[PDB]
Amino acid sequence: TDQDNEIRATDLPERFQLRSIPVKGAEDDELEEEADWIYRNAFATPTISLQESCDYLDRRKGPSTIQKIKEALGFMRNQHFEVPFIAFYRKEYVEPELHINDLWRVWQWDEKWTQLRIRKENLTRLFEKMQAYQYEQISADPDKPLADGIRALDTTDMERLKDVQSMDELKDVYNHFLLYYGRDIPKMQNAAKASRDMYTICQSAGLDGLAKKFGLTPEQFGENLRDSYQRHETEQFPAEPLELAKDYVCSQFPTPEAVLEGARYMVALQIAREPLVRQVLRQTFQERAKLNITPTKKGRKDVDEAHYAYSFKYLKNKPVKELRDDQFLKICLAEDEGLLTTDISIDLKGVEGYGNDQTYFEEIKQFYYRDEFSHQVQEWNRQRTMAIERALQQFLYVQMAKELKNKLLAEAKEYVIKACSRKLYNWLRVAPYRPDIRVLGIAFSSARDHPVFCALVNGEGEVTDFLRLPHFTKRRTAWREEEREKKAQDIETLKKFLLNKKPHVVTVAGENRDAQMLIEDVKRIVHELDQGQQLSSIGVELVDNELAILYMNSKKSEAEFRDYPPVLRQAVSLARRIQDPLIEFAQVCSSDEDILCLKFHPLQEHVVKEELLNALYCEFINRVNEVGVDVNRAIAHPYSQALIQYVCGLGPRKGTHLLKILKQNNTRLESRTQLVTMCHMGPKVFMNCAGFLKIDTASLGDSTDSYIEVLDGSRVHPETYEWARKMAVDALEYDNPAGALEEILENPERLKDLDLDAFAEELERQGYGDKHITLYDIRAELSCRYKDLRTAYRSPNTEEIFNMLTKETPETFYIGKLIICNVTGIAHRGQAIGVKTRLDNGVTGFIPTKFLSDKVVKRPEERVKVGMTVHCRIMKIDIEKFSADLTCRTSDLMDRNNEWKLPKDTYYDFDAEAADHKQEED
Amino acid sequence: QTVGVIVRLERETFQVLNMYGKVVTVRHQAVTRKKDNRFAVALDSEQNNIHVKDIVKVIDGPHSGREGEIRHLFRSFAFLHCKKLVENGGMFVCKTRHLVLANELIGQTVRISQGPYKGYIGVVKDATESTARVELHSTCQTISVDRQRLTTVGS
Amino acid sequence: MFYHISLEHEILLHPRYFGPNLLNTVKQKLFTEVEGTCTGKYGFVIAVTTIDNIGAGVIQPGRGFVLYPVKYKAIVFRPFKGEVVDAVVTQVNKVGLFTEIGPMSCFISRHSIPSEMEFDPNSNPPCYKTMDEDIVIQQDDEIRLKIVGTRVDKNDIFAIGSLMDDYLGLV
Amino acid sequence: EEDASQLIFPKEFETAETLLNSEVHMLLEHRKQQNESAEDEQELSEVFMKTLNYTARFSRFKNRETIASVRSLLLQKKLHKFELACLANLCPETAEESKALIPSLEGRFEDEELQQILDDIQTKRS
Repeated sequence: TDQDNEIRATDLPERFQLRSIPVKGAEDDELEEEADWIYRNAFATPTISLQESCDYLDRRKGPSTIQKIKEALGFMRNQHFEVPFIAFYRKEYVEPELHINDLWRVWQWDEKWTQLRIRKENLTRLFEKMQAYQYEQISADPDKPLADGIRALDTTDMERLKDVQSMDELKDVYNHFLLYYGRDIPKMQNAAKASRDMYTICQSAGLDGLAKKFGLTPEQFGENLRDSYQRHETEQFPAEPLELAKDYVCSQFPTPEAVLEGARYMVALQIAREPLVRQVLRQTFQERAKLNITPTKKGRKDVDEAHYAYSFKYLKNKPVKELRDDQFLKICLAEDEGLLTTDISIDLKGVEGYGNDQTYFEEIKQFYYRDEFSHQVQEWNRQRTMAIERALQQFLYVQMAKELKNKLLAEAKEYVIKACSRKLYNWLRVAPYRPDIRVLGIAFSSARDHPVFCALVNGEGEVTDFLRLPHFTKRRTAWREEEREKKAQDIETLKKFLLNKKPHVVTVAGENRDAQMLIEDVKRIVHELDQGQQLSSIGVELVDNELAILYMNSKKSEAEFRDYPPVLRQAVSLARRIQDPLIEFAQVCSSDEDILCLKFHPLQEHVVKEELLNALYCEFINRVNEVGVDVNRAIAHPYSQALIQYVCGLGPRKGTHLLKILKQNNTRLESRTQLVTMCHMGPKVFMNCAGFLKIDTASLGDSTDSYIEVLDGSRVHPETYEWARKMAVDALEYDNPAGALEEILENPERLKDLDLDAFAEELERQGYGDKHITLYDIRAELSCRYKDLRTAYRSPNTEEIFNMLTKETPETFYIGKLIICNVTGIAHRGQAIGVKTRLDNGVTGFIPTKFLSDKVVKRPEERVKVGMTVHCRIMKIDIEKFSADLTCRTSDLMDRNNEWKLPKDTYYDFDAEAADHKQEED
Repeated sequence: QTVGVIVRLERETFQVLNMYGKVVTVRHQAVTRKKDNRFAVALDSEQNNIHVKDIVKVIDGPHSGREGEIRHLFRSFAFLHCKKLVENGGMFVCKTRHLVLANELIGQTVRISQGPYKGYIGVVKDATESTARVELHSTCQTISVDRQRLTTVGS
Repeated sequence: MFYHISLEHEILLHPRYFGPNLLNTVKQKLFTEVEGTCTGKYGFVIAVTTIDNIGAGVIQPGRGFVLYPVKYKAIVFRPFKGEVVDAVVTQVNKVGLFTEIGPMSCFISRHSIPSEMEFDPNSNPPCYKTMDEDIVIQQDDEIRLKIVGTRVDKNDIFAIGSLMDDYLGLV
Repeated sequence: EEDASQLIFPKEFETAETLLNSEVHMLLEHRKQQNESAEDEQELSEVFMKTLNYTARFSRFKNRETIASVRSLLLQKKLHKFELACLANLCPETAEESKALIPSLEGRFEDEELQQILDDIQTKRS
């Protein structure tokens, strides 16, 4: 499509162009307002529920961050600098308050600010048009006072619209506007064009005039609520409410009581729609809201101990603040599944007699009350009480509770997305394997008859040879002779393969517990080779095969290796992953949303897909930019081309076009300047991506007749190439730039003698700003060019090994959990100590004889048989040995004392649970 | 790792329902036919034997109060069928546990060494785990003799 | 369109249920069967008011199953083509609006929407609004939609609505 | 080929009667109460739950007496069941609005009588 061509040609970051709201220049006032708004609503707004900070880059912030946010806003909106560029080459302006992730948050809230501004503009135009149309009637007949039903759309309303700081307040303003002017807008449209519900019943009947005689205006009452006292004294009227009602009695409201009912409804609706009242009540709910949960008929039997909603099956007077992590998300999911019903309220339920138990309605009843004993005052007071009662229960309680529930659910989803981002960042932060490279990836299937496939990959991840071991899964210690012979034969075949190929490291898939057996067999073979000194030490690693499985499923693996079986394909993927996790992850996760196939969070499917994908790709962009991308390597190795899209300011389209041009010219990216001279890259995109693209000058060699810049293979930006050359010259203490740079690179030890502080003052003097961080980065790059900042690879620990092989986590495998196990034998030591069982996850359970039954057991043989299935409760877990103590006592299963069941919610309504199952028993 | 049932048919794309219950689109060539397990075993909450084409109720799991007929079976998953269900073409997937109830002697030559047929010799045409059918070379008749009364005649 | 009719349905009773509560079982199975059924002829079936009668059960030769014809007055909801009906928005996006009328799910396209309403993707909740912004249609709102199209879908009719006509909108 | 534009409906609707959103909601909630009082009963369909909440939200008349009064008022007029049900469950606020909503309405009964009838409907509405 022409859109791709336009993006390719535009001199802007591809993601910036792809943004839904086009990025536009921001004036100084707009930047200041946006920065303050972003800081208030993104960093200075604590969540109502308990959410822990996800910030992991740090190895809260005060008002000082407002300036950093403003600088970031200027960089993106005006200078079109992407977040990675700002975080890597504009640190002096955003750090230390703002990191790359914080800059992403600022960019997102910049979008939110832009949309809020657009809405405010639209509502301002509507308000001005209404102000004019309403003034049209006054213009014709100024003498006639405005009817009680024609409220004044005064500057107070205009300013209230201008003071909106959130969407909720914007909606409050709009609803207030619609309550009074909603009816007349179609006439407004007709008048402007030519020149170029229960409420209306009371309006037509004239009850609005009676509604104005109740004592206070909605704004006055809202002020009274805000200040928590009688700021405005209700004005009393001589005639009784009924006496004034009979005046307004008509066919619509025949009885005075009906007239009063309509007026009360008008008062209640106006109070609910008053924006000041809405803001005050919103704060009250955000301060005193509590959550109550009651299971349905379905959940009373479905929400058992193993259910994720068992903990909060019953909730009573649980403040929303107590909710933590995705607890609200789980509660909402249970309600969506019909297991329970929720309720958000600001008054205690079933806590009668508690000190200060008066509801918010009782508390504010005196804010619209007249303290007199006269009968007329009492009647008006009753009318006021009922009016506010209706306003609150009918409108305010329902709307505010729904708003709070939405906010809590959003917070829970945000926490889940944060957890997913943390997991992806951890996976992508693993550095390439460094032997104490040639990698032999070994994969096997859970079936016994299935073979074991080994794939050998050279340093560049290209498959060179493979080995098939039909009977490698068999045990060399198996009693059967043919099985031992088959295992031995495979052992020698692998021994010769290892001897000849000499792989630097062997990675074994963590398919199941048998992976440990394969690790032992491979380690023993390597031990034999090192024992005879025929081959150097070969690293042996156990690698999770989730990514390898995804690559095996991906049709890309089929295209690359059509003849390679799935097990061999996943073996190749495992070897590539250990070689370079970032490249493997990027290649495996394509544009077809294959990333979501990975298990990031158990509830990752209940969060917004776009938010999760955006966060994950932000992690990919951050890691790709930090590590750097080699264009020549990508060209020679197509599978590594997936990093260019993640490169800052390039995206999939520009990256693909860059490869297209390079392959069309049949040349290499010899220098960064070629991105402009040859590839015709725009200056802004070049600024964004030049420092994140690496060229291996040494690999280029003498074949590149054109001038070769040594700094092109370093993080040093072309804009700071002269600074790097000056740094080298000062380091060598000359009294040429390309000679000094080469010598300092060979012997960078002289860099420490440099006084970069003075050079910083010199740059500031000549108009370059503070560059101490940049100078330090330049010196570090000169000491080591493109030093890998990823965490060094380390073998998985016992906890990780247990999780990878058993596919179990502490949340799902815990003491007291009810499980199912199959007897595999009797533990002996004639004399016996218990029953041995095997779980479906590979964990070997053990049931002591005493725990084998409620009553004394003489011989376990009659109690259990081989292959029989027994329901057991976990007592102890030994992840290191993949063992688990189990008990099958009937009393233990019953768990009358609730000793084994998981902890319940703090506000669990045990009284409600007891009554519910007692009535069920009845 | 994942097996599904085709629930919708289209000119170009396919909407195959996997064990997990979600809907994923694939092409005609990529998807390969898998044989159905006409006889498979599984497990349920009640700890009773469940077979294929058995009416069951989803009292718990992804679906609530749902009735269907099993069409395909997996170790820990099962495919249910219905005609009143608009979603997923009337086909859905639920866990088996969550679901609740709603030869070597053949061809050898044997000598009957005990009983009224002692001394007779025949060829085993079909032998059960306890009894075997011996066609007698002499009497033109096949008889059922307890396998404990047979001894294979070695050459 | 909500309606009340007297319909007839034949149910086969397995002889297992030939106990004293035979009629109770008959009515229970009738509920379980007819309730919720959507048919082309009678639209959707909302509920069953009452059972008019239980015709004499016939014993099918060669099968103990007894066929009972039962008449019963039950509520239905069969929409039509070209009738304004109340609806509840349930999700708003750029492609079109989604609304609900009891069991029937209706939707509105960018043609059925008048030329005044526009797509506002920048809107956090997608919405249809004109330059004047007089009327904004968001999720859960009540709209008056003249049905236009209908279609049986696996024994479950789904309808498409429209609001291009005058005044068809929020009120 | 059946709609409110031509009013041509099958013999089944010719014989049977129409119901309004309000009374439909009342019957459905009564049956809900009936099945709740019933014990060990099949879990009722989410579809009826959906229709129930829909009709309850769009319930124009809140009482059996109000339903009966509006029904009698509609009966008084010589109007077809389809038109009566449509106008009652839509509660048109204006005569022109009702005409626009129901094409068959215009040209059948005249404007001031229509306006009086719909005003009576509004007054009945609480």
